[PDB]
Amino acid sequence: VDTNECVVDAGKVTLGTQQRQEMDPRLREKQNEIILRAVCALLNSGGGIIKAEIENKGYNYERHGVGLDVPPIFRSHLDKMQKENHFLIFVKSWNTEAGVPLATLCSNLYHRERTSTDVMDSQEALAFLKCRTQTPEGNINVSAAALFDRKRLQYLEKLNLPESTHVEFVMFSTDVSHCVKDRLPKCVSAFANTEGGYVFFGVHDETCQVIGCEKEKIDLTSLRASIDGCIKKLPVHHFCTQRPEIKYVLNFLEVHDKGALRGYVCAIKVEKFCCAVFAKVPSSWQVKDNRVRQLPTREWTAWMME
Ligand code: NA
Ligand SMILES: [Zn+2]
Repeated sequence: VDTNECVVDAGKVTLGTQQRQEMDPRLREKQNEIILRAVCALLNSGGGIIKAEIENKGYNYERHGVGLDVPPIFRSHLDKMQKENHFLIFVKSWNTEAGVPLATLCSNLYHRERTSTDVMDSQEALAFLKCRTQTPEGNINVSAAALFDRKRLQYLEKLNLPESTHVEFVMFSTDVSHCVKDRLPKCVSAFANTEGGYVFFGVHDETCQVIGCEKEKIDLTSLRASIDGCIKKLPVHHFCTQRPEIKYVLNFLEVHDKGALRGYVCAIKVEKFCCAVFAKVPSSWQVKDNRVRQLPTREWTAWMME
């Protein structure tokens, strides 16, 4: 995202509700993300102008609409204009809007309530950080503990353990390495930032039935390694002196059917964390040295703490 009085060039974009509906999805998402990062940078850099070349001929803003997906909190800071094949976005300074020091596309601080794991919005993130910085408790879920260390389950058995603040069920995807790399950071962030809990990979959430990953698609010792590497890779911010690593425990449960081993469930208990666990670096941006730049976790947190 090039900078060029702060003018940000977002490149070529397709415009219009219908036109963006029908366009290539990966390109649609890429353009929307370029625009949003440019918006976030300018909100955090005193405002500016985004310019973009409209690539679909015959585009007319008043009849066709825009078709970009923008967080509603950001919309009050934006104006938009079409001038022939060019599109302009007027971005006004964030200016401590909503009591949050800076604009953020995604805090990447997850939390869990009942059966739902969700990312914290900026105000939730701020309240969470303020609580964790000011701090200075029994079994988390014994039914889940009993399930966690079992050696074997029956294919398609329905578990009596329900999902809850402390229990999440997640399906494996076909590429289990991508499954863990994409989903586990959110689960670990959420459990560490909430009350701790257990995630069972290979259990279908809507039915609570044991599925497992086919044994031919799993190498146990390397999956255990990759889970450890995923968790060690998670950004954290401490307000404490001891600064412990995230604590977790992993067990592989065998899934049997018709008297043969068929697959595995991956059970992970994540302890409640002293401070903050991020699924990945917060998605917050600024203009710096004539470039759109993501804030490091430490800088984002420091700005958040005022
Ligand atoms: Na156990
Ligand atoms: Zn800590």
